[PDB]
Amino acid sequence: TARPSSSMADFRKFFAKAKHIVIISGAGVSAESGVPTFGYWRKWQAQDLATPLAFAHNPSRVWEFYHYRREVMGSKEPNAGHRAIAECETRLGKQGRRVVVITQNIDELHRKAGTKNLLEIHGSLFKTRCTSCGVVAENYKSPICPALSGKGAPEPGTQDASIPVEKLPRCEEAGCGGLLRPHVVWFGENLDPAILEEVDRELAHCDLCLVVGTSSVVYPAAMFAPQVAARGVPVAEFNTETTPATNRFRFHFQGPCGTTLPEALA
Amino acid sequence: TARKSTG
Ligand SMILES: [Zn+2]
Repeated sequence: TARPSSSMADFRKFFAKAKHIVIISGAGVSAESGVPTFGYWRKWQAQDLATPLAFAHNPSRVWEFYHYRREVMGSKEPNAGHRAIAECETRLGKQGRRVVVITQNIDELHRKAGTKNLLEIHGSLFKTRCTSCGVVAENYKSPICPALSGKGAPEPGTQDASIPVEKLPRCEEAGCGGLLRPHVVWFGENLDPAILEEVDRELAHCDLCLVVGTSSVVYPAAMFAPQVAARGVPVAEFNTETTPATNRFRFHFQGPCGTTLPEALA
Repeated sequence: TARKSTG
């Protein structure tokens, strides 16, 4: 029994031999890009809005929330942390070594940094799914629909837009007309089974794991690193604090991931 | 286990 290590040299020793590296990322890695984690939007946190019940009973409020985040995000750029992860992958790929990013984030900032082996387990801010036809589609339009123009203001006290359901984003496929929702996995919903099998495949065979800027309170993502760790495979935690999963782990590196990751992945 | 939860 002992506190987790704070030794960068010890971690780097493993990093040089690792052939299969898994990087699990949460909101923290993008909060360093000026990305608002949720952390309040008006009077609510993300867990109260990222729910099919919220959407069923006030879809306009939910769409305002997601509209705000889409518009804010578009003009955000990848940071040193995202970059270090991307460049690490690219460099190791030429050595025949695999680096894979499993992200709880829906901001696609890993995609913008150039990450190739990316598992977006909660979907994307910039994808829609039709609640009628089920079709999934990319959508970076600003604003996603006319009625949301100038809406989504985040200040407590801001009045609900109360957009009629017909004027929320609607499907344009084969004249469907169905109500669109964010293609994001919400609390109470299942992650994509196909994505989960791929996640399991990487976890079951990696020889090094990094869990990066995640609170590890969202399930089942929170169980990913401990699973790797329970194989005895070393796990390194990069955060501005400790987590409920921390003491399972080998290392804890305190501080911004923009500082600690470029060093660790050099 | 596939269920997204806070708990
Ligand atoms: Zn449709």
